[PDB]
Amino acid sequence: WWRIMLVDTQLPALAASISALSQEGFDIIQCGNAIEAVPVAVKTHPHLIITEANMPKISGMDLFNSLKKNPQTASIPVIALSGRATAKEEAQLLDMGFIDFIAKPVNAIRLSARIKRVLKLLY
Repeated sequence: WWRIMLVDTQLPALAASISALSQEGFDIIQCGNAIEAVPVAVKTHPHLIITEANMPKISGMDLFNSLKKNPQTASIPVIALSGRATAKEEAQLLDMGFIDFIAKPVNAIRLSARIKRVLKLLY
């Protein structure tokens, strides 16, 4: 029973990947922006969080920092998904504490394995 929260401003584009994960046994909690993501994370306690890195208004880094402010969510691992994925962006997010970084477009096989590796390591 693995709860996985996914935060992205264009969830429809990930519909394909998300469907494949459900089949994998992941319980996907979908959020369209950082505003709803924080309160939802605090009450649903996902085992892992996947967030788009560059979101308007509130970014993935902003979400990461907000999650660190609540003891309930401060230790939940966070994976960044980015449509830019410059070497500098990847390094900055990893240096910040993101548990992993995945460049879009998202590949369900790659995403699934990345999620599992982190879950195996932390749980």
